[PDB]
Amino acid sequence: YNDGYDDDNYDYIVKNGEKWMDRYEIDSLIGKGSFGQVVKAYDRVEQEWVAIKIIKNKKAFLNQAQIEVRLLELMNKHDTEMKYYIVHLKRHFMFRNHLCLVFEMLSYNLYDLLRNTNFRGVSLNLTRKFAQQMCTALLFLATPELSIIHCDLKPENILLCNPKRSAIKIVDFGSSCQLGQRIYQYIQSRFYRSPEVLLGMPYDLAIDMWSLGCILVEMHTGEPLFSGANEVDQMNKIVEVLGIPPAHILDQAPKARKFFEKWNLKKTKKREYKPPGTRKLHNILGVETGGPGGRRAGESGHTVADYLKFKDLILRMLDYDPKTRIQPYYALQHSFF
Ligand SMILES: COc1cc(/C=C/C(=O)CC(=O)/C=C/c2ccc(O)c(OC)c2)ccc1O
Repeated sequence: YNDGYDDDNYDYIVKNGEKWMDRYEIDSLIGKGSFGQVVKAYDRVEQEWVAIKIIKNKKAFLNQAQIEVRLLELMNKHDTEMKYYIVHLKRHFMFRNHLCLVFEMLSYNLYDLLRNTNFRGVSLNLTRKFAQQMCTALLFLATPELSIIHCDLKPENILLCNPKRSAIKIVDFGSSCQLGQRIYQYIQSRFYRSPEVLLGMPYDLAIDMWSLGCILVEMHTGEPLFSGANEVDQMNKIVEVLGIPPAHILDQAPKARKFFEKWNLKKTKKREYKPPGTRKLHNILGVETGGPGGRRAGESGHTVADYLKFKDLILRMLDYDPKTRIQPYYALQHSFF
């Protein structure tokens, strides 16, 4: 396959030590996925470590990577500090029938940070810092000339700049798309999938806000707020916390009849899900019990008022209505910040 450089799945065989164009010294394989591979390599010209997204030698993967490159260059064309919360595309080029996207090498993802803790979560102050940076990034994406939906926000796609610092950068704009050029349903990761996407509705930049809500809850608690194994299971675990969705939008839900009957839920058979709205965030966060696991009792920034502000912000971010769901700017003005 491809003179011995590619293989099955159209993936470039990564040989640790190979040099590219007398510039890039391929160190190792740091990641794999549909798109192809990511390699850690050394830019000898700029003398710095970079990540290289090597896209598969299939046509559609190339076209998707080209959409991503155009979105990233469009983000590079807007001069504001907010853009510094997005991973920076350093270069793109074609090498041996593979589109390669050079990126800054960052530290570990937020799921790795959750795993460093014994999935006990991180402090609400670190959650506050992460949330501020994420809302600023989503504000940058909300710029009308951009109007970009990330379409796959998850802890694995939020990386740390330095492992000692609290700065973060969101990565993986492969599934991303502009507000106009939406090209696919089944867009987001299940745990962080917005309701409108589950209901087959025209989605927009609010699905990222939903994902961010679930992500912040998971960051503080250490566990996914909505750990659904399938679509209907995810929707049911959502309703467990947020009740039945506003019919005003279910009267417009193509996939409404997949979860609800005209408006109430569907029988299981089977242990029933917790009645709608009974699983309050209040108890998940532990607003009056010292936080998740009673470990944050008496800690600064972890008072009952701080937990209540966090609960309000999360609920504002988990709004069923995409039009009333909090926008990044007003999310930044929340009392939690
Ligand atoms: C500190 O320890 C580690 C850090 C890393 C860093 C990851 C990246 O730097 C990757 C990166 O920037 C790539 C960003 C990116 C940007 C856009 C994409 O579409 C995409 O697709 C997966 C990836 C990796 C392994 C480690 O052990």
